[PDB]
Formats: sequence, structure tokens, C-alpha cells
Amino acid sequence: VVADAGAFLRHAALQDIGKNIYTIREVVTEIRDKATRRRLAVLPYELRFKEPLPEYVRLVTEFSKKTGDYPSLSATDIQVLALTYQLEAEFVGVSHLKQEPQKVKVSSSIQHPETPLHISGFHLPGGWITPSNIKQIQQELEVRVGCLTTDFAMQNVLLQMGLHVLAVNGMLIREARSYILRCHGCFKTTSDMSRVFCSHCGNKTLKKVSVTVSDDGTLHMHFSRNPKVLNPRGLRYSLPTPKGGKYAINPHLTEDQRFPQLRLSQKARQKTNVFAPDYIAGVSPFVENDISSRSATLQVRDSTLGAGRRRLNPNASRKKFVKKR
Amino acid sequence: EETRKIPVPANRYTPLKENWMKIFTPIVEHLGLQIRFNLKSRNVEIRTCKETKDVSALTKAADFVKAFILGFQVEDALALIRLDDLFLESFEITDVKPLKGDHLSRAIGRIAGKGGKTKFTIENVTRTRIVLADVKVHILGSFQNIKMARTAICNLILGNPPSKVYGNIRAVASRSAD
Amino acid sequence: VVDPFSKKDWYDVKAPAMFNIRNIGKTLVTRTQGTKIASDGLKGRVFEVSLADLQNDEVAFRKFKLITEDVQGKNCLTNFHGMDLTRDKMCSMVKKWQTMIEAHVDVKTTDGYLLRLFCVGFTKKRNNQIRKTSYAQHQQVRQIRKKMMEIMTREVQTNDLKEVVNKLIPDSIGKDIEKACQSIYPLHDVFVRKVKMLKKPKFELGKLMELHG
Amino acid sequence: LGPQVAEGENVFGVCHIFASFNDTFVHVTDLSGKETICRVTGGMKVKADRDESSPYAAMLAAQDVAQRCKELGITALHIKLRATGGNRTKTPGPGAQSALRALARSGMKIGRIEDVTPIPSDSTRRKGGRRGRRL
Amino acid sequence: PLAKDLLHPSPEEEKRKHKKKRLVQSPNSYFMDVKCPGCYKITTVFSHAQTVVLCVGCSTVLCQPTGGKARLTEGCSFRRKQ
RNA sequence: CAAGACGGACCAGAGCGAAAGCAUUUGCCAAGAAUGUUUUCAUUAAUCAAGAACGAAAGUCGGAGGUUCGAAGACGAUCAGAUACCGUCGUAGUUCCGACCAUAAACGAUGCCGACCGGCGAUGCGGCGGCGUUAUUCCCAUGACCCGCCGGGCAGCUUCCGG
Ligand SMILES: [Zn+2]
Repeated sequence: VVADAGAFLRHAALQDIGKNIYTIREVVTEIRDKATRRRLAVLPYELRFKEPLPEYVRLVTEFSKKTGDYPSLSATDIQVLALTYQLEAEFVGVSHLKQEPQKVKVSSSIQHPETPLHISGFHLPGGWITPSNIKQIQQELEVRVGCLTTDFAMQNVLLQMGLHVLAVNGMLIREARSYILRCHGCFKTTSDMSRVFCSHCGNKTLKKVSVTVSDDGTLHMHFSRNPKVLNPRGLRYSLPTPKGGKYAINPHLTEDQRFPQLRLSQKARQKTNVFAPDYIAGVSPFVENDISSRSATLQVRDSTLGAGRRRLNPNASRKKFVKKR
Repeated sequence: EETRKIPVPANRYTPLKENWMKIFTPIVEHLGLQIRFNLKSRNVEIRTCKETKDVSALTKAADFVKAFILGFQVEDALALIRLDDLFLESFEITDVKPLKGDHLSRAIGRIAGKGGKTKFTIENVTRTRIVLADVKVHILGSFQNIKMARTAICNLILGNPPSKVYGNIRAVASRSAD
Repeated sequence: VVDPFSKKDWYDVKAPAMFNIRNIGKTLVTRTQGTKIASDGLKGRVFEVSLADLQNDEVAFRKFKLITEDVQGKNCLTNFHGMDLTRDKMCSMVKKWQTMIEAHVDVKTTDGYLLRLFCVGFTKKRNNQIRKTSYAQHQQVRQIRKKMMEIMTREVQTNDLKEVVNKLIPDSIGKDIEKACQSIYPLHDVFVRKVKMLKKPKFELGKLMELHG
Repeated sequence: LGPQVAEGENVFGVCHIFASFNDTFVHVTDLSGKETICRVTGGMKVKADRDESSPYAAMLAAQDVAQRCKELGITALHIKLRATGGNRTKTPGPGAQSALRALARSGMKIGRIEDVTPIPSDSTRRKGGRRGRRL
Repeated sequence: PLAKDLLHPSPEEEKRKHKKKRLVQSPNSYFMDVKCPGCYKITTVFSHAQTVVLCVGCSTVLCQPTGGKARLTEGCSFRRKQ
């Protein structure tokens, strides 16, 4: 039972199920949540820290660089993989696990990548969210040593090698489906769903492609055969001359380019909380807006705000009295 | 069992999807209601169940999702599931003055102000949330606060400059035992 | 001082046999006071009943207006008087970047009912379309509208009221119009939006018994 | 006094809540709409013209009509919300919202909510001038 | 820009340009030899014909006028002449 | 049931027109830009004193009509001095038909015609080239989409062209 930091984040109190509860010091010392650290000082201390012998750390690295998951994982994730590999080696025979992982098979379909399949509340033609389902909805849910890995790249390389992986649910996981991003310029895949520029070529060209791995060791990857996805409509537009100084917003063309700091005031990026027990004594139903700072005058916005505006293509007609900051 | 259905327009589908967990968690936890999103009919469907604590929880959930779909922040409509004297009155801009074209456009502009400042300042005085859909104005707050907000907004879209409206709205707030 | 609800009486109002659910509900009438009868006080009451309250499997945005036409001893036999969409559905279908195509026909059934049919359709954005707007041209709109009138008039003038109202429950006319208009401009959400009574025939008793059972 | 129905099936009425810009009406009636059961406007509760339109008077009227319905035996209500319409404002005020909320609170089963407001196809001239209206 | 052989444009460049805006004007039309499926008679039809050209020995329509190029009837064959 | 009005949402920096202007279906009537053309005439053209046609709203003469709104006007409220604001009512008007009137922030506060001087992709119409998807896998052309080009349009963005 090797606990990833996802188990500690999720407060998965599964120490009673297993007895081989082991983990790295690095994964538990990197957590920045206060409630998790408070919960760490309360829990019964049966977990033990170790560091794997570095030889299996190499071996895990040479097949992760072959399975297409090496840029996605962290060093600590390689530590978790090496620790569960060594605990498998010490407890169970080593002939069970296989190397040189199997080639992916390709099968495309017609659905758009943004089709909201596998989102809980949604229903095409019953699928309801009951008070009985909230504890149930975690992920796709289906002997001595297991894992508590929630990142998909972890489960991908584990089920590729053949280690039995389990979840916050006690029963082990048989099937794992998710989404990845693939570049249509250099065809290199990333398991990080947040990232918008490619790791290899650096272009803003990653598009969503679904994957599913079995417990057997098979990875099969579903494309979308929809011509909407690969269409260059608003991709060529003329760009302004590059501007410097404290207030310049260049159009963000490379991943590691340097922006001037334009942060919101602490008053502006505060949202109203109504579940607080001191809310009803508060004067207003809502937090006051910031209209007094310098960033209010400079019209600084939250980075997440104004997203559907960006997906409108620049060579198009906006209304005649609006201005796009 | 009784249910309500709340429509979603096409510009409110993606906000409904990103903010979905923040919608269905307080409805099902603190009110104990069933909820789904019918994609074929494009309706948010809210249904009573065995675990509902009391009557008029489902009306609270309906007002919550309605305020979200009109364009309010999810936190400002969690204010609807919590509080009892919060309503929403809306009107078109041409319900006050017949405006056509660029005049109408300027009306929207001088509701909002530069950077949105005017809007925010009105929200700071009347303690309301205003949302300006395409030609339409929606206010959220208490009853007397909503009528103060309408007075300020209607003065803005029958011509008066924002400075006059600022002074009038602060004076009216002072005389209202605020 | 005197309560007038003691003098009132409760009657059952019932849907005809064309819908699954019969008992659409209850109805007050002040009793007979010699001069005016309790019967003719309720001879012309119109009921806005949604379709989900008449059949279980159908959709609830449609409303049938049923007019009561006889009373049979705490039963009120009702006949079809109209249909319209829910205004929420009407508000939801009118989106911006598309063409609204409306049409209307004054069509007479075989048994003497003169009806006015209104049909609305919307141009459909295609599955690989990138252009924001989905407008039809004026000749395409006229062709679509002409075929809409043709389909409705051909679908009503050859049938009696019972068959027509049985094809207004699932909107067979709508599916026919969606299929037939694809060769001009593909259509998105067509419905017979409204059905009116322009003319009724002379009242008969055996006809209502046929429509009821 | 009322219908002779078992405890299972509900006897529906139709509730016309009309939220004017000076008061609010509550008209419970038959499914046909022809004969009326109860109607309590906002001014039947507050003895001041200023608060005819408040959500408080709307709440009180909702309690009154709900009480009268349990007197005569109506258990469930369909609701038709309404504002003035025509040339004037189309969206119902907080009076109709408060009446709906408090009436749902007071033991009524609620059926379908429908907005029957007079939207014109195309309108006559507005009561205001060209110069504007509402202060 | 600032260096362009105006004298010898590429044939792609000339074929793109409007028929007047070429270095020397040249039409985009042609006289095509049409061949009726029934008879053996060779006929010449202008590619942007405006009339309904009839067969001399069959009285069969060959092409219909359109906004631009005349559309040939189904079954007729043709070759562009010289 | 009737009367007179008005054609919302769809409706856009979309279209059309010389401008004022123009949005319910259908039919008739005569016009019109653009595009296409290896058609015809062959300088017939540009800009225009004088002179003419059209010209929002309001207004004025005759007839018809009056639903809504509503200058004048009547009231009610309001004050050291209020005679405008506000509410209810309401006349001419607002609608039509025939005459007049010829003015607007009648605006791009920007004559018209011709030429040259950077880039870009959206859109409206017409034309051309081309894989594919669709008309329940369309049997052929054809419409709806998709990719590029050309021409005249309504606009936009970008630029240290030069002013
Ligand atoms: Zn790449």
C-alpha cells in the first residue's frame, strides 16, 4: 500500500485496510495544504519512510521514457514508482512483471473531443446526482501491496508494467480511461491537461485525444475524425509591434516568455463566502468591489476571466462600441 | 415528487460546465436535492427526493440556478440558497427611454463605465449585484436595495452623467438609514 | 355573510379517448337557480392542459386547449379546441445567428372543422460548419415556406379531426417538414406552433360519443 | 365542504399571481379559469399605499390564499406568473417571486410555472415621452 | 516587395490574376468541341455560352445557360480545342 | 365581438437605395447594382452656372378616421418668493388620401472623377477550381457545409508609408 500525495490530499484514511503503508518523505513534505498537515499530526503513525535503491530508479526511468510518460511525471512520482516496484520485488517474485511495453493501437471516431461524455451531471437522452451518489462519484471505480495513485500517468505506467493499482476505494482498478493532449506538429503526447504549449516543439498546437488502459497492459487511443478540430481559421492575424515597460500585454506566443507583473489587489481577488459562520453578521450580502486601487484603474483582470473572448477568432467582427482591453 | 426545469442559452453552456461542481454540490449537500443537466432539452433539472430537509428548498435551488444562468457569480447565488430576502428584478434598457442604435449603445456604456467602474460603484452603494446582458439589466439584492439600484440605473439610461448619479445615490443611501 | 361555496358543486372534466389520461380534473359550478341552469354555465370552458398531463411519454412543452361540449351527470365531455407551445420553449428556440421561417394555413378537415395552422422552423448549423451564421436566402426561405404550407394542407385536408389531432400529439407534420426541407436548407426545430379554431360545424351528439367512446 | 376525492389524488387549481408595479394580486381559480376561489391583493394587508407592492404584503396575501384553499380543499396549484406587459415592463417583480416562495412554503404542492404575460407582437405607443421615464 | 521582376511573372502568378489585370489581357473562356451521345456530329460550343445550343441533326439541347459557364447535358462529351 | 395602430424577438457594424429612407404572407407591376461574356456601338466621357426631380420630423389647406400617445389646457400636489419638474384627464396632432412647405447634429461635423503608395483574414453578392461530409449510406446532376482563387461591396485590425 504505497500512498501517493493524492491520497493525503483527498484525506483517504485507508491505513486500516493495508499494513504495508509506505511513502517518501518528499511527497509528504511538499504538501502545501494546511488541513492535510493538521490531519498528518493526528493520524496513527504506522507509515514508514524509505528511499529505493537507485538501480530500479534507472530501470523505471528507461521504460517510462519508452511508454511516452517521461515528461509528465515528476521526480517524486518516479520515487513512488520505484518504491512500489521494490516492495513488489521484495515481497512478490519478480517474474510476474513485464518490460518493453506493448504498442498502442489506433481507432478513430466521429465525436468532437469536447463532447461531455463521462461528466456526472450530464445526460444525453436516468443520470441524476443524488445525496447517495456524492461519496460514490470519485472516478471510474471497479493483494498485499498496492498503490494510491490518482494521476493518470502513474496509473498508465503502472498498468503498462502490470502492477495492480487500487484507488481510494479498497478494490483494485481494472480499467482506466482519460484524456491526453497530442501535438499535431511533432506528434508527442503529454499527460498534463493544463498545459497549452507543446513540450518538444513549443507551439500552441496540442489537441485533446482520449486514451484507455487495461489491467492487462494494453493502451488504446481514440482520435476524433472531425474536420472542425484541425481547421486554421483564426490562426493567422497580424500582431502588434512588441512593447515593453510595466504595462505591456504582448499576445503570449511562447510558453516561457516574460510578462510584466500586473497582479490584482487582495481586495479584488477576494470572493464572497456564504458558508462561513460569521457571514450573517456581515453588513452586505456580497463582498465590496475594489474601485480604489491602481489595478482597478489599469483594468487588471484575473487570468481565468475572459476565456470565451479569446476563442473568438481575431479576424472577425465584434460589436461597434466594444473594446477588447 | 415535484421538479423544476431551468433553460440554458448557448452562451451559458460553458460557464455551466466549468462551474458545474460548484453548482451541484451545495444543492445536493445542504438542500439534499437531485439535479441533472438534460442535454437534449438543454435544461437544468432539479428534483425533490427523500432526503430533502424542508419545503422551499427546491425553490431556493431554482433561484440559485436561475441567477447563475442570467450571469451572476456562483457565490452571489449561493447568497440565494442562504438568504431569504434576496430577489431579482430585471428590465430591458428601452423600458425606460426609447433608444435606437448608437444611443442605445452609449446607454450600455454609461451603465458600465470605464473598466466597469460605474457598475461596481453602484454595487458598492446599493449592496446589490447587477448583470448587464445584451440589452437587459438584472439586479440582485434586497427589495429597497433593488429599488435604489433601479433609480440609479434609470437615471443613467435617461441621460444624466455618472457624477450626478454618484452623488444622488450616496445621498439616498444616507437618508435610508443605511 | 352567506358562503357561496356551499351552493357550488364539483364536476369531473375528462379528456377524450385520443389521450392516455382521461381525468383532467375538477370544476366548480353554481347550481341551478330556476332561471339559469348549472349545465349551460359550464358549456364553454376551455382547459389549457399540457401534453405530459395527457400522455406520460410525450414532452411537456406542448399545450392542448380542450373545450367541454356536454355534461353527463358530474362528467364533462371535452373536445379539441386548440394547441400551442409553451412560451418558455418559444423563447428558447429563437436564438440569434439563424433564419426564422414561419408559415400559416387556413385548412378545412373532412368533417367541417376549419383550422389555422402555424408552423415555425429554424435553419440548422451543420456538423462541420465554421461560419457563425446560418442564414438562408430569400428564395430558399420562400421555397421552404411554400413546402411547409403544402405539407400541412396535404396532411390535414384529407383527414378528419381525430386523425389530425392524433398526428398533432407527436408532431408527425413536424418530422415530415424536417425531412422534406433538407434539400433546400437543412432545418433545426420545426413544430406546428399553434392550432386555432376558425370554424366548428353544427354540434352533434354521436360525434362526441365517437371521440369519447 | 369541497371535492370528494381520496387522499392520493390532488385537486388542482390555477394560481394567477400578477405583480403590478404598484401592488400584487393573488387569484386562485379553477383549471378552466372561469370561476374564482380566492384573490387577495397586496393592499388588503398593509394599510399604506407605499407598501402595497412590498414582498411582505405579497407574503401575507400568499398565506391568506393558501389558508382559503385548505378551507375549500385545494391541495395543489399550477402557477401563471404575470407582469403588466403590453407597452410596459415584461419581467415580473419581486412581489410575484415572494408570493411564489411563501406559497410554496405553506404546504402547497406546486405544479407547472408558466409566464403568461402580455407580450405584444408589435406594440402601441409607450406611456412615457420621447424624453424618458422613471425619474 | 522592393524587388520584383515585373517583366516575367510566374505562370501561377498570371493565372491567378484577373483577366484584365494580366500583363497582357487574355480571356478565361474557350471554344470546346461537344459530342452528342446519340449522333456522331461534332459541334463547337463557347464555354460561356448564353443560349440553349441545339443539335443540328437531332434538335437536342446541348448546354444550358448559367451565370457563368454553360452546363453541358448529362451524357454529352467534349474536348477543349487547340 | 369591433376599431384603429404597429409589424417585436429572428435583426448582425448584415443587405438595398441618389439621399431622405427601407423588415408580417402572397400575387402582380416596372426598375436596379454586381458578376459573367473571344456580344455590339466606337469617344458617345468627367465636373457642372441656369434650370429640374426627390427631400425626416414638425407645420398649413381640403376630405376620411380617431386605438394609443399627447404640444396647448384643465385640475391635484409642492413653497421666504414658484408660475418648470410630478400624477390624473385631454385639444390640435399622431393614421390615411389629394395638395402645399423645402428645413435637421439632413454627419464621416470629411465634394465628385481618375492614378499611384504596406500587410491581414473575416463578411455580402456573383464567378471559378477541388479532396470530403450530408439530403435517413441520396441511383445521377443539384442544394447545405469545407478548402483556395478572382471581381465590385459594408466594415474591421495591424503598420515608424508618408502627412
Ligand atoms: Zn509539438
